[PDB]
Amino acid sequence: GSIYNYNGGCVLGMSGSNCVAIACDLRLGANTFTTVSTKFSKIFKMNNNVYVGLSGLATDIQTLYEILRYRVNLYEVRQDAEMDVECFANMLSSILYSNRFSPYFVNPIVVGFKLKHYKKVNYEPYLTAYDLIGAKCETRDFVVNGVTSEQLFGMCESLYVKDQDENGLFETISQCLLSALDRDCISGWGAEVLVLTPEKIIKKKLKARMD
Amino acid sequence: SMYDRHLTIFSPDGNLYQIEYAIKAVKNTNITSVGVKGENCAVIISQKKMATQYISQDKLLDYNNITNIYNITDEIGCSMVGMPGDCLSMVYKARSEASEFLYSNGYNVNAETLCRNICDKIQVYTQHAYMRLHACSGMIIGIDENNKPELFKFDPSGFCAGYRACVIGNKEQESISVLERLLEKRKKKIQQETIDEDIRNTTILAIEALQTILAFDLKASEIEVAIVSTKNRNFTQISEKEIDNYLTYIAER
Amino acid sequence: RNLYDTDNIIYSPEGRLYQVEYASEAIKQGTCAVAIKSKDYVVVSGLKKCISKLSFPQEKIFKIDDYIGISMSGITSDAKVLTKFMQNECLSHKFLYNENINIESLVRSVADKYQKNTQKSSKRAFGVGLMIAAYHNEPCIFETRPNGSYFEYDALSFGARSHASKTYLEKNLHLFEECSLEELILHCLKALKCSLSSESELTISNTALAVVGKNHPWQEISSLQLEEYLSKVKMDAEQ
Amino acid sequence: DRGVNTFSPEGRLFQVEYALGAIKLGSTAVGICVNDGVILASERRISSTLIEKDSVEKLLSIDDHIGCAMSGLMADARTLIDYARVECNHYKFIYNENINIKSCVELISELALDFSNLSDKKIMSRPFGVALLIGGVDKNGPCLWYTEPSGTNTRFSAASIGSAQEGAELLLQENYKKDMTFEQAEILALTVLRQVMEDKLSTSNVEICAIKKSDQTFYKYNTDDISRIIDVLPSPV
Amino acid sequence: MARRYDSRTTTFSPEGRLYQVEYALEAINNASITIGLITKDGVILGADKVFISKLIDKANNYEKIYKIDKHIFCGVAGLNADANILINQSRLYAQRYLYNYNEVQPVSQLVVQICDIKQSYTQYGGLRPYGVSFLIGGYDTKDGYQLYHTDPSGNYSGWFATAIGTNNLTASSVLKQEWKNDMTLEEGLLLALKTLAKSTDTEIPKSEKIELAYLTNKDGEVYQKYLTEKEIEELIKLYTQKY
Amino acid sequence: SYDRAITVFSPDGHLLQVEHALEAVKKGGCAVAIKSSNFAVLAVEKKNIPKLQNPKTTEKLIKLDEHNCLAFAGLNADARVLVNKTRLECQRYYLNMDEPAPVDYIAKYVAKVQQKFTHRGGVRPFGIATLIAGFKNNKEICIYQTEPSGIYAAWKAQAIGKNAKIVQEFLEKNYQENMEQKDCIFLALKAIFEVVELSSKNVEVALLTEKDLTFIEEQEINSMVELIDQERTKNN
Amino acid sequence: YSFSLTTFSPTGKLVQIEYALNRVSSSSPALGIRAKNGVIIATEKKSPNELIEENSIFKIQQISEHIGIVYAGMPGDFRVLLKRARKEAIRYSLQYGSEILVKELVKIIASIVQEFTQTGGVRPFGLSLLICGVDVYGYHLYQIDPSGCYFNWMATCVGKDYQNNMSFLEKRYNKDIEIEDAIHTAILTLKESYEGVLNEKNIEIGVAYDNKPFKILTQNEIKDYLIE
Amino acid sequence: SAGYDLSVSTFSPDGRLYQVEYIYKSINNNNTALCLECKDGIICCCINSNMDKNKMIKKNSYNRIYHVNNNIIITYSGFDGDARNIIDRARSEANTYYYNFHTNIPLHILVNRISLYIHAYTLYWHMRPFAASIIISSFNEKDKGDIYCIEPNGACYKYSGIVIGKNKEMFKTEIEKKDYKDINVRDAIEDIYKFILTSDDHMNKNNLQNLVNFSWICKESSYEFQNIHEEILTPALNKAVEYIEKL
Amino acid sequence: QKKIQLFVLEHSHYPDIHVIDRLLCVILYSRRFFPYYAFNILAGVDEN
Repeated sequence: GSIYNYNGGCVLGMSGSNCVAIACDLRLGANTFTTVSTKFSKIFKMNNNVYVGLSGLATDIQTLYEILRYRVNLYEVRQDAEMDVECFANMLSSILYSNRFSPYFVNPIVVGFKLKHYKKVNYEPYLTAYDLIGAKCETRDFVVNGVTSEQLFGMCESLYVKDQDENGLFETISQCLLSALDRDCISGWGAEVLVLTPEKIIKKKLKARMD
Repeated sequence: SMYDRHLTIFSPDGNLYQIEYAIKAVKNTNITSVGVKGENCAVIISQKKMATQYISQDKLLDYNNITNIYNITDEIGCSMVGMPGDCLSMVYKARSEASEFLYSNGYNVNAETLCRNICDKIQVYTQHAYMRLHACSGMIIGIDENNKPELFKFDPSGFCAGYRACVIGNKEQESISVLERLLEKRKKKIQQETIDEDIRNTTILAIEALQTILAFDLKASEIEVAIVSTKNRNFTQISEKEIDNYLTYIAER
Repeated sequence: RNLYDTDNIIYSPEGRLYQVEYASEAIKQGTCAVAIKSKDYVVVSGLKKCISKLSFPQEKIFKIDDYIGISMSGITSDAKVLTKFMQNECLSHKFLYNENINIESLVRSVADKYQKNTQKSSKRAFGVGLMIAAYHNEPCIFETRPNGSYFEYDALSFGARSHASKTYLEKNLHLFEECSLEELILHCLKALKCSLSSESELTISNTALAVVGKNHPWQEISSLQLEEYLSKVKMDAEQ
Repeated sequence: DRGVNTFSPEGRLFQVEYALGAIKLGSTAVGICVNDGVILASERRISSTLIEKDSVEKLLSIDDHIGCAMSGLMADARTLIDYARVECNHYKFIYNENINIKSCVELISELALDFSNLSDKKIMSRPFGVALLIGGVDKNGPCLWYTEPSGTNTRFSAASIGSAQEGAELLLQENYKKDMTFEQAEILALTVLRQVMEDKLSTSNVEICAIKKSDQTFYKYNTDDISRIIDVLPSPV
Repeated sequence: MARRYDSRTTTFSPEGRLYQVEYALEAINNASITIGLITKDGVILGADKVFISKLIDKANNYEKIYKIDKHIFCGVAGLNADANILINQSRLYAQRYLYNYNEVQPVSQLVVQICDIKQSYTQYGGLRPYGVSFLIGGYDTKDGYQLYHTDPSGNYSGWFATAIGTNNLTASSVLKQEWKNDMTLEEGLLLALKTLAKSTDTEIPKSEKIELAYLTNKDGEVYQKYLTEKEIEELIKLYTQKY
Repeated sequence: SYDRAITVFSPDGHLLQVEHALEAVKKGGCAVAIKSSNFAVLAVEKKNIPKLQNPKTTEKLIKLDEHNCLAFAGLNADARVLVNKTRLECQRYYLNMDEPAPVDYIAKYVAKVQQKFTHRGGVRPFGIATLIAGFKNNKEICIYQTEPSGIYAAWKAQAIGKNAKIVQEFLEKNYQENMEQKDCIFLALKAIFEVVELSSKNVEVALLTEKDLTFIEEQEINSMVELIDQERTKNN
Repeated sequence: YSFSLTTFSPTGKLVQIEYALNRVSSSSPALGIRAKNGVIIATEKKSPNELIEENSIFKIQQISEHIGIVYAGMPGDFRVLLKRARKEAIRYSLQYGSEILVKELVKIIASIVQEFTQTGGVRPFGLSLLICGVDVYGYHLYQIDPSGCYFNWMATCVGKDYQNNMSFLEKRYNKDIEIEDAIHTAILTLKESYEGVLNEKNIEIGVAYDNKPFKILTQNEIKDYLIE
Repeated sequence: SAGYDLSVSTFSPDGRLYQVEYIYKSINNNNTALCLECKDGIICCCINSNMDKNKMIKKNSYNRIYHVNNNIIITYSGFDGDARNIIDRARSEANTYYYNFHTNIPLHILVNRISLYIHAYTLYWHMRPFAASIIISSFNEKDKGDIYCIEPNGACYKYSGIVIGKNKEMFKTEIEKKDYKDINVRDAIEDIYKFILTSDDHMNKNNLQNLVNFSWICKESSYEFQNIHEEILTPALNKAVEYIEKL
Repeated sequence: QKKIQLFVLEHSHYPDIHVIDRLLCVILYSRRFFPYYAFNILAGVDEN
């Protein structure tokens, strides 16, 4: 717990009607109370339909991201195809458990699209959350992780609305993240929100508190 | 190359001559074994004869110790023919494999799986140059979890198969014909048998098959008969008195 | 046979190991060493090899332990390896058990060291034969051969043109058991001389001589004592 | 055809015999041991005028009290000399005294026969094909030792190595005396080198080194000493 | 004595060469033709497909040109299995560099690593060499567009336009006579078709026997395109009009 | 693993593998290195297919560290592996001693590696001969030559590769101590073109000074080549 | 020590791989056909004698659900490679939660086969493999040669008289055939190759169609298909 | 033959191992070793006739009979080093069995393990097979006697009397003339001396006492390994010598 | 004692107290991280 408090940070993920959203706080901390950066993004793109939000110790976040990028790139170059979101989620679970007795201090979420072929292709929102040793929670509405987990859980339980367009989804996720961050000492200093749609990605920086 | 017949590498025709030479070495022992399968029993009959080799049969040799039949487990048995050292080595490998299977899986291996694992071990000998081939061909009998008799045969080339009746010996085509004739005769009879009658008939069939294949009268002391059945799943040898009774019955009928 | 002496793991159709036989052939090319024993003492004498006029004669007999010494015939590098092995074995036994090692067990371990090298194609037999003279409750002479065999002798001689020494020993064997130390030393020197060609002579420079006995730790005979003994040998040979 | 560990029907190792054939060539060196010290002299077969003389030295220092002359394959000789330097340094470290020349020679021989693999580790694959003349002063006084690829070590009062080994040996045998002084030893060494040299003996085609009993310190003669000895030399006869 | 069976692959010959490497080069030169060239718009890699049967799945099936990374791709001439091994290794190397440095590996560095593997095989051990030669094209911001040729010995060299495989002399002559320092992608593709036709000893190329790919750097991203049959046929129609 | 003795003694006392490595070196290209008061000049022969090969890629004249440079003749892949080993050893020496590795140390290391490869089982000799130019710990310029056998020697001017004997004879005839930079470059170019076709694109020249290794410009090489051509035409 | 037993010849060939191919071409025939909605693999499994048990011999095997394998060559090599393929499939499943892709499995097995043409002290595998499968990317039929090269086939035959069988198959194969047509064509090809008369006891068939699990046809189903 | 006999890991076109056949020749050319099961024990003898020309060997110092647990005789015919290696392995197996189970290893288990150990060296192309034939025997009151002979190819067979080495055919013929299951070891010593004198032409009445090793496990020795004392051997030697001199 | 006897056998002379001191120092520092629980006085007379 102290190791997570060292840096802080929080990630959130929500689903709408034919869209998903992944949000994060932009702070980098030190000694649990010193802010050294305000542009430390915690959302990483694996491919067009897969994003991972990593919160926790910053060094472990960077290490896990490098490992995941390595694995995804090798898989995709070998198969000549984009990696499936479920396959990436299972691979992340197995990688996290491979360090079971000396784990990475990272609490990740996976947000993306599952592609189903029939002619056209159906995009299904996909959300999973993890604990540091790869225990996986597959969800249809929202996933949270980080030191702000309780606040995010409360906000999402109270405010999440099913089957929202991209605009309503963005408003809901931004409000949840901002209200949850306003109650955390070691999280905040800016919020980054990505809204995924099958044809485009909207990246927004929120006017947030910086105290 | 100059060593396509010395090593287990392909010859220009695609052959591996060392495997054929190992099969010929097994064939040269002049030991014959016959395995037969019944409805609820399986029998293996062999010769209590010393495999032909550099040494000959001495007068002071203990002839009870001469045997080509072994217990792999309490319920699985085998008959091994070939170079005696290779046969002992194969028997020990099979025993260790069965014990490892039992410990790892919490239940006893069956004859099919044992034979397939043995052949998987043999394939490495066939594929690696630095090892010699084991000149050993084996029959394995047991009873599976569904209470059916299983009879499997493996050869030096790493080939295994299940048989209704098999024979290791010098001449195999005529032996196959003999076994086919005997099995057809058994199938011609249509009334169902008891377990004891099936056991007795399978044992008689094996003894008669060996007598026909060897073309000379067999003495009870020069042959060994082992059986497994649903009534007694333990792979057990039958006594010389019982063998002599069967031989007298075959002669008198 | 040219077809079976290439490698050391191949038997000839006669069941022979030609590589080991050649390792043994290396022994016959060395200088002559003779060891004899009385009821109390082992005397080991040997001919030191002098390469040329300006060269010092080479060592022939070495000390393994307080009451153990050896002579060698064959490849000096092999002899050195075996000598180091034996010295370390004796010292380690003294360290572990605070007592002298059993000479039979030491010789058995050396023979096992010989044998282990004749079973792999990546190795070769030692081209050296060893003569081990020791006192462990009694005098003992052992001979270890390249093929892994060791024998115990009452008198032994190997090296080049050592059959003359063997003839002398076979003639005088019955005398050695009850001989005194001086008589035994004289007999050993006489056998060495028998091996020696007439043109060559036994001098203090080309002769090595050592004694090990009941209360006589392995010791090389001094130059003065050796000169006295050689003078006695020549004197009594004159008669 | 054969492995490196093959015995010939005469009881010899083919690779050792071939290395013995190898050691026969190279620049000629002589070594003389007298009561007052040991002197090693060598000819320098300077390849051309563009070679830096200092970069080629047939006389090396194994220790502060041990000098060596090499013949055969120069790369193998340098490898052997480096091994000997390392081992003499380690001996000095663990015993706080100067190693004996005999012990140094024994270590060199042990390395030389390393390819046999008689004890199980081994790194060398073949003999060295190098002949050495190792001289020095220990507690027993000056000594001069000869090592050959076969692993056999001999001790000489006077010795030679190189291409003119036989002629140098004959001259040394017929001109060496036990009770010579150091000046006579130097004169004899340079006389033998002059006799067996192809070129005219000078202060640039010969290198000399000495370990004297008094100082027990390896000393490389320079042009001054070499020239003074050359002047002292009697006219060739 | 197992040494009687050893063929001593990693051993010099009296003339100071390696017979195994020479034989691997003979196999490569017997292999089918693979050409490559550099335009101002990208690197073009073409290959001739060796006919096996018309029952081969010809859709989405490139067997002589492979992608090593988003900015590196290669053409193969030699043994396909050896090539597959080396290609998997090169992909691992590029991903390892990205893992270590957070940047994409330069093409020269990747070539050096794979060639080092080949050289190690020719020098150490007692295994045979790799019977494959590579035309590795790529782009990076240090050296721009690059094209390298690697052989079994581990030797490699940079080129502006080259050909490997069977009848590479004719392709090299065509490229020498026609290639220009500044060419557009379409011009380079037409030249690639011309040299492929010349090497194959034909006038009208058949799209069923041609593999074409190009790696370009546009709008800040490196993009690789492996032309399909229809696109190659459009190119062949253009080439027919031109000549 | 594989530990067969690839390099063994021949009946006459030779190492045939080492002789074959020398033959590969002789089949390699030509390189010359001349030493001056406080700088060195290294020229090397280029072999490029015009208009299709990239001249810059192939590099026979390389830099090991901030003060040592190398030229080689023989097998390019062996040269590359050896040079990478040598660069690693340069940095290892710097890490272990807090000082740059001097030229004599680097040459000794290269020679030791080549000897090791002639004397280890399961490997074959490097088919490479090298010229290493650098500075000693007393800031003194030095040139070393190393051969496949592992024997090294310091030189004032040396040529390796194909027809090395002719170039060495020319150097012995035309070498002077303490030349200026332009005269030394002219001597190197004349020596290399004693056996290489006279053309500015057939050669690559570098000048090593304490500051750095600077490659001579193509226009200067063209002017020197034209001067050499004028002299040859005048003589014949 | 370990040294390569497969080495380049002066003409640049690997005669050991050529001889393994000779063994495969002398072995019994197998074929595979990719239909419009499935893929079948058939093989000619003859009984050398009346005492052997046909059910004990397994030529068409199931690597995993939706992936089957048949071989032409040496049964011991086939069993080793089949165990390795099953282990690789479950490794992929343990890693990625889903079933292995046919292309990925083929590449892995091909690399394993390649290793035995280059490593020391071993001979190359003496069989050709036909791997049929279904995944999200469609229906796949791959061949793996003893060299370790793999080929993507619409329809193929390996083993004896594979050239004549291939010509016969190509003369009557089109990409739009159904599973029933593909099975009929497979049986026709096997019957044409076989000298004598075919029956359900001589042939074995495996099917993977319509995203259904891989199935090995029983004697009764093969007899039904052979009625015609 | 024809290049097929240069390695132990290659069969000839007729399925034979010529290296093992050559090892058999080597063993047959070596010294004689016999074991005989009697009514009250087993008696083992070794005739070292090859050393009749070594007149300086210490008397009776060369022995080819050893024991494993003090109740198992083990002798050999072949190379001394190889036999010593195999005997060391047998002792190692006995020690491991006692460590594991706190009882002495059964004779048939030990014989099987030694057979496997010997057979393992006939499988690879870089090891030299053992050139030795081993005799392992024991005796107790309940089970009487058990004798096994292990050949260099790893084949172990059970006997009531066995002879290996030189002259083994003549020795077997002489042994088979009588049933020793109803004779005592003390009476069998005289018969064995007679057999040696008649069979081995290199053995005379003078060198019998220094070229013959005699051990036994019998009721007299408490069913534990014991070398036969000269006080018991000399009268039998004299009786055999005088009888053969009579005829 | 074992080291000194081995030294005598190898280098053919008895070490003096200074050589023995250095030898003991090496022996003692070899176990530097699990030292011998022993305080020792080495007494002797040297060549002078």
